[PDB]
Amino acid sequence: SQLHYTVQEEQEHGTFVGNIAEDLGLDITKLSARGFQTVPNSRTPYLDLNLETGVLYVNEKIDREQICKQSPSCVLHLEVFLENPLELFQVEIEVLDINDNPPSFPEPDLTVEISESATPGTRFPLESAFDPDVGTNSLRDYEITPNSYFSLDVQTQGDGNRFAELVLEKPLDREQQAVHRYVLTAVDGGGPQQQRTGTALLTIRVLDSNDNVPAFDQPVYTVSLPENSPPGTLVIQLNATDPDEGQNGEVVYSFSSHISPRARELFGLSPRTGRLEVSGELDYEESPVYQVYVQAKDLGPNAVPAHCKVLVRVLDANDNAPEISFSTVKEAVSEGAAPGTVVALFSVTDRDSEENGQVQCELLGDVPFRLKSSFKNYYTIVTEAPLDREAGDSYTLTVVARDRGEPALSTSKSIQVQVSDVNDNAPRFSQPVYDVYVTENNVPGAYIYAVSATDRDEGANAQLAYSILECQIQGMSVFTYVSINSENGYLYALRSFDYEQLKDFSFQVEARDAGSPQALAGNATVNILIVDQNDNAPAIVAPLPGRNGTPAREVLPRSAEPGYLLTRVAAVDADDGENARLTYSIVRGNEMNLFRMDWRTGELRTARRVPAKRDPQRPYELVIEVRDHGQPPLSSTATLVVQLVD
Ligand SMILES: *[C@@H]1O[C@H](CO)[C@@H](O[C@@H]2O[C@H](CO)[C@@H](O[C@@H]3O[C@H](CO)[C@@H](O)[C@H](O)[C@@H]3O)[C@H](O)[C@H]2NC(C)=O)[C@H](O)[C@H]1NC(C)=O
Ligand SMILES: *[C@@H]1O[C@H](CO)[C@@H](O[C@@H]2O[C@H](CO)[C@@H](O)[C@H](O)[C@H]2NC(C)=O)[C@H](O)[C@H]1NC(C)=O
Ligand SMILES: *[C@H]1O[C@H](CO)[C@@H](O)[C@H](O)[C@@H]1O
Ligand SMILES: *[C@H]1O[C@H](CO)[C@@H](O)[C@H](O)[C@@H]1O
Ligand SMILES: *[C@H]1O[C@H](CO)[C@@H](O)[C@H](O)[C@@H]1O
Ligand SMILES: [Ca+2]
Ligand SMILES: [Ca+2]
Ligand SMILES: [Ca+2]
Ligand SMILES: [Ca+2]
Ligand SMILES: [Ca+2]
Ligand SMILES: [Ca+2]
Ligand SMILES: [Ca+2]
Ligand SMILES: [Ca+2]
Ligand SMILES: [Ca+2]
Ligand SMILES: [Ca+2]
Ligand SMILES: [Ca+2]
Ligand SMILES: [Ca+2]
Ligand SMILES: [Ca+2]
Ligand SMILES: [Ca+2]
Ligand SMILES: [Ca+2]
Ligand SMILES: [Cl-]
Ligand code: NA
Repeated sequence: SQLHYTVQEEQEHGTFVGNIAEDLGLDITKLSARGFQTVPNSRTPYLDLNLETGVLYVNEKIDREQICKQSPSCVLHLEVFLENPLELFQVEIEVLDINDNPPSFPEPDLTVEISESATPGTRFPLESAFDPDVGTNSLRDYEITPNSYFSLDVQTQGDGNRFAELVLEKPLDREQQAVHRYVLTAVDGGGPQQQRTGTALLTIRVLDSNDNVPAFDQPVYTVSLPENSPPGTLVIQLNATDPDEGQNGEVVYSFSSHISPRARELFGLSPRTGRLEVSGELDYEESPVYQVYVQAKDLGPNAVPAHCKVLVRVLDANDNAPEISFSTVKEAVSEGAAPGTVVALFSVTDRDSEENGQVQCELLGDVPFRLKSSFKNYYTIVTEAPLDREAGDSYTLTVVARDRGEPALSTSKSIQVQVSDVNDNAPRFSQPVYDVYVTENNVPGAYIYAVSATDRDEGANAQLAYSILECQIQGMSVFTYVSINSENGYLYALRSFDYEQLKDFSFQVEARDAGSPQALAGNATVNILIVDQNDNAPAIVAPLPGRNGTPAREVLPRSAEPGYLLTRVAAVDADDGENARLTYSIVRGNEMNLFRMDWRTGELRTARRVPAKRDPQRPYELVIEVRDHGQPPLSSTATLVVQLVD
């Protein structure tokens, strides 16, 4: 027949399986005679048959998962036989499955990826666990640690196969939590029959998507910089936040097309740092404030640009020095132009602003001009005090304009004002009065003297012409004696002067200047004094001579003594001084010192008596010399007759 038994797996060595002999009705000891034996090819290492008793034992521990591997039916087929008579028997030992194996996952560490943009209700398949046992001891269910985000959907397909699924219950946000960690378990149907459990650690990667745009913490930024800030100066460090992952979170900055081209020139913006710096010259005088239209953009797909605006206020700095500009200037200023006469006009500018653009002026020199201002920054240069061309030839006026910044800026400009001349000085003569000494009987048409004169003014106003002012001299005109060279001022004699008739005269000589508005002139006086010269000869006036060129006869008494006075000779000279001094002498007529005559007087007196002489026929006859003491010395002589009457 069919012999049947049932036994569990993993039974101990020696476990009772079944008594073949008893189930077949053959007594214990008759078995040995009949050749009770196991067919050789049907022997299994798992079963050992005791030939003496007919009882089956487990010989090697049976592992159902090793012999059948998930087969629904696990039967071991053995065969036994007896001899005389021959009897063959099939023996089926059905192996039963026990829950000695838990379910297991091929990957104990599992990772599934989900976009943070996943719609709830979406399902995400999962690794199926494997339980090598069969039937009620195989895979029974999946469990996930309780959470809000995911649930488990277990589906059975018939086929006794149970595989799992994830169910997203709520929307994910990678920006809040990008990694989720849950425990995944699978349990079998073991209910010591008890349940076994398997595990897989579950990790959700949350995928990113460009669901955030770059964000400026302000829509408008305002920064103030000083003008002339050096290129490279930090304007502002812009910042557009994007918490996304990777390129979706990388931001790049640029200028929006709204920006003015000028600001594009003057500003540079590093597209990756967002640093906005100066790349030109900030000229407050060109514009005081600039608009920078910036846009940021993330490098993810479907990128949407963000915007912002930086307003740069330029601070004014003192970088423009004042400029001076004369409207009109004149160099022609008269000396007699009263104080207040205008000489020049000018205006000042400073293209700065605020206190940097205010200008104050000073005139340099401590000179006879003042600055006057009606409207500020419009000026006049005027005369302070009266001018004197004779004291000031020209002038150099330098104006200095200086602004009210720090550092202050100053400019200077010079104009030269030439002092014009007026005929306001009268000529003066080298001397108030001159002394001219002229020889008697001089040369007519001769240079006798020279006069000088000087005038302080300029050119014509000091060009001199000389004159002899008309007067009267010896009953007629003064031009009869002297003429003046109207250019040189020379005094010339025109006639030979006779000291005896005229000896001195005086004329007022004049010098006029070439004055066009009003001629000016001065005068002086010249005294012509006349040297006397011995041109008159002396002549005797006493004693009076005879009729017709006949000597004077003065009687000497021969009866007379030494020192006896005869008479005195008097002469005359029309000259003056040593030219009319008079001395007297005798050359011939005296005999051995018989007579004597005085140097100055001309007195004849006897030196000695008349020895050896008594009224001789031939009387004595002297010759007397009258002389003056000038050069040339002139003389005149006379004859005397001394007759002897006692
Ligand atoms: C540009 O913008 C970014 C983002 O706004 C600024 O990042 C700032 O960075 C500091 C320093 O890393 C952050 O402080 C951090 O705090 C955490 C505490 O959670 C700490 O773990 C870190 O060690 C660090 O101390 C700060 O939160 C963050 N600021 C903001 C508003 O998020 C960056 O500073 C900006 N740069 C410029 C030049 O503007
Ligand atoms: C020659 O020059 C003298 C010096 O300038 C003249 O003297 C002046 O004469 C005026 C005319 O009356 C007087 O008012 C002034 O007081 C005089 N000046 C001085 C300094 O005393 C003089 O008049 C001139 N001669 C002539 C003929 O005109
Ligand atoms: C398998 O084992 C786990 C404990 O590790 C249980 O939670 C489960 O019910 C089954 O007994
Ligand atoms: C898998 O393993 C975990 C521990 O990692 C158990 O807690 C669970 O019951 C299953 O046996
Ligand atoms: C008068 O005459 C005498 C001579 O008689 C001269 O010597 C003198 O020089 C003057 O002419
Ligand atoms: Ca087993
Ligand atoms: Ca088993
Ligand atoms: Ca199992
Ligand atoms: Ca998000
Ligand atoms: Ca994102
Ligand atoms: Ca982004
Ligand atoms: Ca400037
Ligand atoms: Ca300026
Ligand atoms: Ca200035
Ligand atoms: Ca003058
Ligand atoms: Ca003058
Ligand atoms: Ca003059
Ligand atoms: Ca004479
Ligand atoms: Ca004379
Ligand atoms: Ca004489
Ligand atoms: Cl004369
Ligand atoms: Na849930």
